Amino acid sequence: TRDFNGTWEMESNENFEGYMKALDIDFATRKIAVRLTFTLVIDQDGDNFKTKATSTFLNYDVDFTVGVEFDEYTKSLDNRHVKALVTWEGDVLVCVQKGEKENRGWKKWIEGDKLYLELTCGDQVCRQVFKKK
Ligand SMILES: *C/C=C/c1cc2ccc(N(CC)CC)cc2oc1=O
Repeated sequence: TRDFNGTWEMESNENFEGYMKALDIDFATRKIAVRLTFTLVIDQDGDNFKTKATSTFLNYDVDFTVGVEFDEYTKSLDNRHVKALVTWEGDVLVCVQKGEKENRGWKKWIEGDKLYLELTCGDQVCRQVFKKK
C-alpha cells in the first residue's frame, strides 16, 4: 500500500538519540526529546502529504508533494537548509534531504498494519514503529 493516512501512535523507538546527536542538536533538547513519545498524523491525498508529529514539547511539521523537490529550512530541529525530495521506491516512501549532512533523510512504509519510520543522518539510523489509531 502507498496509503499512509492516519493517526499513528508510537509503539517502538530505537536510537533516536544517535540520529539527533548526528544532527548536532543541543544537549538539553536532545536529552528531553529522547524521553518523550509522540503521535504522527499523516493527511495524504495522492502525491500531497501533510505530516505533523506532536509531543508535549517538541514539534515536527512538514508538507510536501511526492516528486516535487523543495527547499527546506529545518526550523525547530537543527536550523539548517536542505533540498528535500520525497519519492516512491516501490511502496517505500523515501526522503532525501540534500545539504551539509551525508545520508540525511528518511524512509516510511507500511508492514502488516504498522507504520515504520527510519530516520537517517550520517552513519546513524533511528527506527520507529507506530500503530494506527
Ligand atoms: C517522515 C517522518 C519524520 C519525522 C521526523 C521527526 C523529527 C523530529 C521529531 N521530534 C519529536 C516531535 C523532535 C525531536 C519528530 C519526528 O517525527 C517524524 O515523524
